[PDB]
Amino acid sequence: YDRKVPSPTGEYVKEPEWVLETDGVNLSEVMTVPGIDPTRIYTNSFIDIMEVLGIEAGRAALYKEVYNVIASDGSYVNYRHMALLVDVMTTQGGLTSVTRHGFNRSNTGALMRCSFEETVEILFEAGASAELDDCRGVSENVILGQMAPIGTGAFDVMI
Amino acid sequence: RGNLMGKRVDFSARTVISGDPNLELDQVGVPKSIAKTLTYPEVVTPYNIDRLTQLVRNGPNEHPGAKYVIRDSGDRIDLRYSKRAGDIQLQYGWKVERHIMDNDPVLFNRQPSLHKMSMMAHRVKVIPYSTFRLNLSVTSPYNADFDGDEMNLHVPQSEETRAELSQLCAVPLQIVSPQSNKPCMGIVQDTLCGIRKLTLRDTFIELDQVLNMLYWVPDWDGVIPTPAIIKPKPLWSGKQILSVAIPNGIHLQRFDEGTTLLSPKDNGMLIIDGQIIFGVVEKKTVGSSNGGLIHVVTREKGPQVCAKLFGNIQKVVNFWLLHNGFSTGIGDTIADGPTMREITETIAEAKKKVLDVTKEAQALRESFEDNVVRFLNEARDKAGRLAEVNLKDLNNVKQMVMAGSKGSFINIAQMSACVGQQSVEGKRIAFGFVDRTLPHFSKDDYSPESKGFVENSYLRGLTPQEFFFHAMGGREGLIDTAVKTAETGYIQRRLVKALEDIMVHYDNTTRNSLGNVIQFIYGEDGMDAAHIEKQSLDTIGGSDAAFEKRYRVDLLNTDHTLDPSLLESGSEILGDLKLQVLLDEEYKQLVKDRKFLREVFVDGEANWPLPVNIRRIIQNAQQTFHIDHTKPSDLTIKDIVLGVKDLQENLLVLRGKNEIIQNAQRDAVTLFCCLLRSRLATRRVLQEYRLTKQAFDWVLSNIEAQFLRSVVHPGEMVGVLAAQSIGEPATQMTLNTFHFAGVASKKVTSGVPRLKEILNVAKNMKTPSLTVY
Amino acid sequence: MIVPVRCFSCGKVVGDKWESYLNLLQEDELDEGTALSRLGLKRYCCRRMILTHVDLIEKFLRYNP
Amino acid sequence: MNAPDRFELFLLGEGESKLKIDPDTKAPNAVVITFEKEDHTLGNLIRAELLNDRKVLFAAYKVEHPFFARFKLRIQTTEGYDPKDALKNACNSIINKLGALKTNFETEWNLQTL
Amino acid sequence: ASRHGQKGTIGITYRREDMPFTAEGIVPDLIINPHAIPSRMTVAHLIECLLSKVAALSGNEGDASPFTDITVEGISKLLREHGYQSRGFEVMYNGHTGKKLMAQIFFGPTYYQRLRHMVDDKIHARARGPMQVLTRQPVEGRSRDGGLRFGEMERDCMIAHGAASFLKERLMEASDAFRVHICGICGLMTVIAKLNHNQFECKGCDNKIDIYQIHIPYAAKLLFQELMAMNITPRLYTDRSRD
Amino acid sequence: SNTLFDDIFQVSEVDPGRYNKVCRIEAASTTQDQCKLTLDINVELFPVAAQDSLTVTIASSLNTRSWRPPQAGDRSLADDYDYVMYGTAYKFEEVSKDLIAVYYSFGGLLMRLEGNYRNLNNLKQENAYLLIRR
Amino acid sequence: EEGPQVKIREASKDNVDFILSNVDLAMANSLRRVMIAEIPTLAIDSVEVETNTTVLADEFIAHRLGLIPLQSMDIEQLEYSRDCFCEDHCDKCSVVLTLQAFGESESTTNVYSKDLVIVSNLMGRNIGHPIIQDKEGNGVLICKLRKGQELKLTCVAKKGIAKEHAKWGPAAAIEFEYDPWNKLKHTDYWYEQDSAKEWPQSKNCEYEDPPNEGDPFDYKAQADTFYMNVESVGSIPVDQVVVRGIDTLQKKVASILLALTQM
Amino acid sequence: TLSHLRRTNTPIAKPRQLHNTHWGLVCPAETPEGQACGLVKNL
Amino acid sequence: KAIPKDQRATTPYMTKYERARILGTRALQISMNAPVFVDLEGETDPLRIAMKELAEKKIPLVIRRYLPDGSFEDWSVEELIVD
Amino acid sequence: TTFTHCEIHPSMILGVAASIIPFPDHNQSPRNTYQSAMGKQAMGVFLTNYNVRMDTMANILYYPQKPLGTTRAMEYLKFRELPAGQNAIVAIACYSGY
RNA sequence: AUCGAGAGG
Ligand SMILES: Nc1ncnc2c1ncn2[C@@H]1O[C@H](COP(=O)(O)OP(=O)(O)OP(=O)(O)O)[C@@H](O)[C@H]1O
Ligand SMILES: [Mg+2]
Ligand SMILES: [Zn+2]
Ligand SMILES: [Zn+2]
Ligand SMILES: [Zn+2]
Repeated sequence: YDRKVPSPTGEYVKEPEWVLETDGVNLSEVMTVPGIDPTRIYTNSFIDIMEVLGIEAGRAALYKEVYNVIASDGSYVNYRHMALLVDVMTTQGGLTSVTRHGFNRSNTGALMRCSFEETVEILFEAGASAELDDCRGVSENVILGQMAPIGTGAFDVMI
Repeated sequence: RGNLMGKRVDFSARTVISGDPNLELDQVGVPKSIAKTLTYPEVVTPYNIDRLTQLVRNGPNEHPGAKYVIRDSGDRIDLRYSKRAGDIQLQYGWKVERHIMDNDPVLFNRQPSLHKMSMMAHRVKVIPYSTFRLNLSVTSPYNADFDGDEMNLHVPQSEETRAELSQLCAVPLQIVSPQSNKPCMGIVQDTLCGIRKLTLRDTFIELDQVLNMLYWVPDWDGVIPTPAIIKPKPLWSGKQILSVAIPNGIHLQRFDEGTTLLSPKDNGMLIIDGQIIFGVVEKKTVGSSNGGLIHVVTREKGPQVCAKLFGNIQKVVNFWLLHNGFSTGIGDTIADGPTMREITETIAEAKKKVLDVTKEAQALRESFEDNVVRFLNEARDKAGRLAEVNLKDLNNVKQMVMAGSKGSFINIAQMSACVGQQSVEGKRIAFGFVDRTLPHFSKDDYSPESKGFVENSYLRGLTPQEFFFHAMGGREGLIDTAVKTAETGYIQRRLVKALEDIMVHYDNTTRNSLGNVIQFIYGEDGMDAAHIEKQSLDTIGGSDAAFEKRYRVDLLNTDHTLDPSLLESGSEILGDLKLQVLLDEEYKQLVKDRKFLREVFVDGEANWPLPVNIRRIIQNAQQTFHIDHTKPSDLTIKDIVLGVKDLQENLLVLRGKNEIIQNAQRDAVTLFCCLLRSRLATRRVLQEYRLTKQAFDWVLSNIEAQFLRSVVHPGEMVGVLAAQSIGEPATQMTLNTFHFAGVASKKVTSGVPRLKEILNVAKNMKTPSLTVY
Repeated sequence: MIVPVRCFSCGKVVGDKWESYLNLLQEDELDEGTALSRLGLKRYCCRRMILTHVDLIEKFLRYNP
Repeated sequence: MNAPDRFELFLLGEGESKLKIDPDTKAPNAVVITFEKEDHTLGNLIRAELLNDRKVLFAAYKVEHPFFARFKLRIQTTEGYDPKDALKNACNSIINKLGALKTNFETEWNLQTL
Repeated sequence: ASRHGQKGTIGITYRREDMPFTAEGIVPDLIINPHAIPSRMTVAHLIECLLSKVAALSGNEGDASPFTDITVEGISKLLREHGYQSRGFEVMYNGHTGKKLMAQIFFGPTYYQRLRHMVDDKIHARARGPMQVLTRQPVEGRSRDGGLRFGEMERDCMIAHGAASFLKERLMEASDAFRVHICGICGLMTVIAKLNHNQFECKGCDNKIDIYQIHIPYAAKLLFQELMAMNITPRLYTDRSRD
Repeated sequence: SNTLFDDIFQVSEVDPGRYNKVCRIEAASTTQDQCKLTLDINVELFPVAAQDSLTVTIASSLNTRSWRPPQAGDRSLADDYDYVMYGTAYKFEEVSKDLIAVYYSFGGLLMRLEGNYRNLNNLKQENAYLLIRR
Repeated sequence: EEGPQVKIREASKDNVDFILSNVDLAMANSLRRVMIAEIPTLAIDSVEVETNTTVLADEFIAHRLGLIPLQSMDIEQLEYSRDCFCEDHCDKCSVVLTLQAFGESESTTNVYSKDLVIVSNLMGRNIGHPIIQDKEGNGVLICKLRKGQELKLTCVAKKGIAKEHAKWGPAAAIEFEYDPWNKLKHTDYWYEQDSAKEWPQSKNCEYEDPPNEGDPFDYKAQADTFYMNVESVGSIPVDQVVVRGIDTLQKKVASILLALTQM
Repeated sequence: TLSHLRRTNTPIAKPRQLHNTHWGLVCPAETPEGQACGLVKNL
Repeated sequence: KAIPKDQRATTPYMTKYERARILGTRALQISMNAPVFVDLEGETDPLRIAMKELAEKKIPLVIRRYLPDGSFEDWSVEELIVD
Repeated sequence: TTFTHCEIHPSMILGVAASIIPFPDHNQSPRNTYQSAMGKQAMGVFLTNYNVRMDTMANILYYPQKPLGTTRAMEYLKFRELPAGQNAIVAIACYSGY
């Protein structure tokens, strides 16, 4: 590979380096092999980055993997959207999948969670557990036909 | 999911759409029959008694009229059965459901609604045809054609709702997209193919046509420009009268590989004070480009101005193309004889090269088909390039490629040189039979012709084997349009439902519906995604000596000394230890910024998206306040150094007397401060940009004002915007691929199933890999 | 169906040149091009009107009602 | 269904005038005249003769929409020259030229008799 | 549409005077955009047009069988003999000013087909027509004078714009919007609202004082009634107990 | 209102690059040593060959408002010349210690002039009437 | 005379090939547009079907009848339906025709435009006659009848112009050309290897001197000579077609002048 | 009418593909595109 | 509860959502025969009078910006800066 | 040299709807599929006895015309006797932007 | 109403 290294005169020079790539991940064992750089090893398996380096490094690896797919052809998407997507998947301390198993099992009101998947099971569980819905979400205000706390409706106008 | 989250609504219409160059960007042509069906309940006021009662007496038959008169009690007086005159005189507080009239905000939509630009507020214009006529520039956000497409129209039924439609969902307000911080609307089709032919050095226009074109500009001020050529014959260049459409005060400089002040090949672009100095206007300038004319006129001035600019350009260019013409025929695909044999050779040797490769084959693995497929693709591309280069400038398909209106290089290659290699599911044609692809080939045959290489072009015609191989390759382009579209719509639905409740609150933090803090400031800087441009940080790159010569000023030694010609007091600057103390602290700050930026950006990339464009403000200050370079400046060193420091304390993103919010503010506007110090250094403001005191104050005021406009507005539904901006490129990237029918695009075959892994945090990766250094 | 009267492209009458066209084709044994030129149809917009026409009326005339 | 009547291309309305003359404030001594139930047949012809007048500084016509049979003609003349007089002179010149062409064609056809 | 997937719709119908014409008076029956072909790569359209021009002029019948030895160079050598440009281009004049066009227009006969899709059979508009009996929402279908579905994706798009009154109006004023009386204690839709007497009663908790009215979609009311019929209590409360 | 730069140039090269009616000529001043010109010329109206001599004059005025068609009676300026163009200056470069260069754009046709001190009356004004005499 | 000049180089009963001179392009284009569009003609407008046993639809036959060219030499004497104080039918604003056909013969019986019969009073006007140009004497093939099939139609023909419907247009095709050589450079020729050998030389090139070889471009020259060839469907004679086109253009200009004077 | 009389339906990706063995037995071009692409064939 | 007039830590600039909601509410109120506080002159469209009132800062409404914890800040329309 | 069979004609691999396309080998395959889909929606004379059948939604073109460019397979498909289109005069031009 | 088919972007 070619790496842009700052030359002693201050310029950036594409110096060449030898980089090894394996078929299979054993990060927790390869990282301790002498002769390699432990601070630059990388994996496309962001799950193994979290289990060895932490949730924050898992967040960085998740963003890198998302970027390598969204912006591979040459397409460009602003950093804010991918950053928010990666943050939502990681604010709970682990990789929260975008699936009925991962993000639909939160403390959110049952009316928002029943509109995505497993509607009747979610409603049954809410009834059994006597869950109280605060009606602060968007789906909850859509079902009730009220002005949701969305932009232009996220505030009150008095006289 | 079928009756509550999505319902069927009243006051809606659906009709086939068609184009109309004589309609404004924000206008939509409503058929008269539809306008007489959809209605809006207008409350009678002292300011509209006469008009409302005249509409009532018109009845529900004549188009300007009404269909009902709702009273205060709630009873409705139908104007088709019951009486509609006499004591029908309206009283205050009554409602009169009128017909839709001109200049009415109406929501206008096309399915699928993959992003917020697929649903925008238009302005009604009653028309005499059953078609939703619309502007040709607004078709890009809708992804709309006029070959059978139908669209939906929703009518607001209140006064608050009309205001919401006309102040948030209006078409001019949606010109610049928050997805890729670039315009989503630009000049398209004919107008893009004429804009370059009108703006060639070879185009001249006589007086009679210039008068008509000038009259076709609705905002023309009535002043005939002086012709470019005067004595032998009065002739106006195309750039002269096209610049009438460009608003005054717009500056835009573009320099391509071949662009010079003289731009021999008319490369790049230079617009000074709304006048095209040089350069052919094409997709890079007047299209949906990152830093083109639309972005400058939208960011500067106003979106409405930009909306007017769309129509002003379109009318002139369409009138010019009406009296010029443009066609396409067989002879546009025929290549020169001597340039055809070369193409054949360009194929033949490559084919024989593949032969050599198969000799390496004999002595899972793959690494052969992969390399053979790559060689064949490269052969097709080089043959197409050899064909396109030797196509004359008057060739009609070449002009379409040059303008960027439609067509591309691959189209030239396939219609003139060779169709290329046909691949299905990412691999070349497999052996459906035993050891062969078709019964007309012998077994154990691995020649490129035997496995789906189409050596012929569309002009020459495809042989039956190549015809069948092309059909096999092109069927995959229809399967992923009807089968694999559902696998990327589920992705977007999951993304939307995951980020449905995410929004920015009034404390500038991004929170869930439970109040959980997703981000303490949206996007880690709190800036709207539509107010951002790609800008270069000058401190990060370059040599140490170059950086020093750029930003180092020494008032004591001759090594790096300010020229006294630059500054009026530049005679007594020498010495003055206090000024050197004030001047070397900024150099230390620049050095710290250089090392910090090199830490942040390891690869040293300098072009990053930042909110406020500073080069544009410098240019506007230079042109607005006419600056003569042969004159000393008026800026004291204490004003240039302390001006930026004072400005840095006015770039407020977060407000709070505590220390946590103050630290968050310092962290937020940090890289933008590095850019600001890189652009407003003493040497730059004195030598490179010979600014004055008035110009410097104007620049600082504009930077402060524009920075405070880029901060996100609390109430933004960030999560829905982020979810759409991720799945929309994937959904539109698929549902295509019938346009090329055989080319290998891994991102539609192996790209989206990888997104299916990340989103679901797939436990098992199709192909895990470890990279060690 | 019967005979294309006039000419969409221009407006020349070609509805009275069908029986003459058939007689030229059969009785005079001329080919289509010479028969079309001998009928005064110079422009190829008129020429296609008589050249490409299916006289389905005869078939509709073979039913009892 | 929604197609307009085809006699609306050349029949005036109830309170519709053939010419609507409005002064223009963009340039001195300029005027805009809207011709109703007209086409390019009589807009280009008038513009060509207006441009042949040495006391006309600007003359240009346009049809804003092909759906509607009308066109706007802007005329700006030298100070002291009424644009209405310019339009009258152009119309008179067109009439004289057409009469001369009629007489010449009639003479040529009479001589053409075999 | 032609015989090559080159579909389109009529955008305008110019008369014969406004249409461009060639030096011999031929006026096109149809005008198509040059931008249609370079991306669609329908070279067969142009070859068919050239062959049709040659066949019309010569009087023969063009042979367009797929895998034959007929080549564009052979058709061109036949069109030139008739007195036309070998590539089908023809000098056409503008119909408005009568002036020549700097670009010669590809001109010729092409076989076009009319499809079953016409606007008079697609145009629709609804102004509060018939509604369903179950959900009390607008009925489905153009033939039933029904309304268009404001699906979930459209709702998400309206959420992205940050318009909250339009979404509610599309969900309440445009559809459903049936008010229901709610007891202030049990929170269910049990209040026996006897109007014309100004008396509201809630048997089962003897509440005749704490009664409110709420404007909710009829679909929401039917959802709550189905949940009640499934042994679930979706108690709607007006005030907030926990902040 | 008066001339700004009058000189005589001998043309050395005419470049018909990709354009049928426009050619980029390069010329060297006959009288003064360091003065060169690079100008786009409409060949159809004013054909220019190699080794031609052209008198170039910067009128900047012919003695703001809408252009008026020429009429019989007046003489103004540009009556003894053969080719007249009107354009805007857009760049003033410093080539060397004793060299300056001015760039003009006559509607899209670009001109570059170089000199030492003869380019002193040239100011960054749209007033520039390039007059060329055979 | 003084301005425009004409030279009739070919004259037949259906085509006139002439050469206009000393005119601008706008006048010639306006003249040809008027000849195509705004010269009045008589054509069938209202068809009442009393009996139709034929295999053709009533409105099909009505459309075919509307396209039949009818004599319109004295069209100037009739009044428009909109301007006539009359009803759907009259004698000074319309012409009444009657078609009665019966398939008595064993073989197919052809119904021609020759079978149309004028019923109303012409009042001594050379108008309202089906036009016969075929040498066999038969007009346009209206329809065909097998046996026992009957057609009974009453047609009302009214004055109109080609703008309202193309059935009122008596100009089949008006060839219009100018500058056979590309002297004025109003057209940039498309070529592959040579531009002079790939574009056929038009016939009108025999009437102009070739543009020499290296003469300088003449930028002061305009289009003056126009080669026109006017055809006619048959309703109005070709010389009358062109004369009435000029008269109609003059009437339009005079109407604008009169409106200006009245205002 | 002829296409309808010579149609074939597969009651059910790999199945929605033009196999090499469809040469001369099933039309490579004629197939629906209304989510039944490849499943419905024509002789 | 309610943040006092001082210690308010929110943007004094009017967000587009706030501006649109204010314009819509004022337009709806004007159409319901509410006292206009500005000389409306030729304007008749209630949205036009609402815009004219906003330009002169005569709209008597007030925005209650709700923080995530439930507390709110009251910003007068006159007090807010409109750009 | 070991050929065991020969094909009657390579063009006999297409179907009923795809045998109407002229020069289908000079065309992109999705375009051929699109025409095959749209060839069944073209309006023409579906039957000679349309005037005897009481069938819903019968569409009959006034003046069907045989194509000027015909494939050799059209003879067996009876397309020159029951055509479903007309020979328009098409110009490829950016005339007015409509 | 249900069910199913076919068809358009
Ligand atoms: N299965 C589908 N799901 C969602 N949208 C679809 C689907 N099929 C078609 N569309 C819509 O129809 C459009 C496809 O247009 P169309 O089928 O006319 O092809 P095209 O891309 O316009 O190219 P061409 O007109 O040359 O075929 C898309 O933009 C898409 O929005
Ligand atoms: Mg289908
Ligand atoms: Zn014809
Ligand atoms: Zn109760
Ligand atoms: Zn009468």
